[PDB]
Amino acid sequence: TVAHQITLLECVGKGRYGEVWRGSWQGENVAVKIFSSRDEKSWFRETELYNTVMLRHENILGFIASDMTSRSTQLWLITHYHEMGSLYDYLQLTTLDTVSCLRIVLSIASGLAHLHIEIFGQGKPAIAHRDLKSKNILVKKNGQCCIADLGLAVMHSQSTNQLDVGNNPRVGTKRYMAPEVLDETIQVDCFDSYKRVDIWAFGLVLWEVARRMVSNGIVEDYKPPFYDVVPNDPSFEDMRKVVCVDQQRPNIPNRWFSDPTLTSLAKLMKECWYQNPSARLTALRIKKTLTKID
Ligand SMILES: CN1CCN(c2ccc(Nc3nccc(-c4c(-c5cccnc5)nn5c4COCC5)n3)cc2)CC1
Repeated sequence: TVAHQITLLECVGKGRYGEVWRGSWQGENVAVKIFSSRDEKSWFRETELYNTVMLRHENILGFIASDMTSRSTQLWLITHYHEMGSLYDYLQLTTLDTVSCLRIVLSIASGLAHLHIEIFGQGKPAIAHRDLKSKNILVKKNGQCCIADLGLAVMHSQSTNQLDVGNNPRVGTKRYMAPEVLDETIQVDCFDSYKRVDIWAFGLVLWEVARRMVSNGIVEDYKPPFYDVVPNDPSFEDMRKVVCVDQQRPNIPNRWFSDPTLTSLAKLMKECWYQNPSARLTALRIKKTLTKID
């Protein structure tokens, strides 16, 4: 396998996802994610999606191989290596201009609309991600991004009209959970519920990015969504009180209203955050609006 022709060179991150290494695949740099022993289901689900679907797009992390190897058993997922790393890390490294901000959020919208749309082709089922955040989006050398971490993905096919929810005890990152997830009101048998959860998450990511775009000499420091009202590693109950009971949304800095681009992005992210999931914009409507914005 690719794993047997692959040498780990250096650990570029460790956390809740497991570990990510820069590896050498017959000399070529690749990313190797080593799953936690507790997270076999995420490895199995991502491997399943990458191997069984035509999941190949500029704005989705490029799959090379999955592998099992001794070191106990380790489960590896081998992909394209993006030397700039995650959007989370990148937003701490730098501020953005108008072109850079729009290129990042349009590229995320394009990946997410590509996951959400069924293609009959060639083709692919509709896919909801269910754990979108700035830490599982990669920054590419051209300034576009790509979406990673499909281990919670849910699939729908119009031909069979069947929802494939998989079998993974993992739940989303608590900070990014939509209100319907947190108060357990989500309609688990309707595919559209899952897409709407991605739109809430995407809204928070748009907020994270937009804070870092400079306008009229002013920029915000990088903060995660709800930095002001929940602690690090917030509990399910911490989040439930903020989003379901108090019905709070991230604050729009006043300085955005002196910039045409940030004014349009403030409009967009609030229509991602309707408490009523049915009222949120779709990934395709977001893509179209971002293509028009200057
Ligand atoms: C300050 N910095 C900058 C960049 N860093 C860095 C550099 C390169 C990469 N490369 C990379 N390429 C592809 C995927 C991933 C990856 C993946 C990944 C890899 C393989 C399969 N599926 C997901 N998960 N995560 C990441 C990175 O962020 C944490 C979560 N990383 C990373 C960081 C670390 C610290």
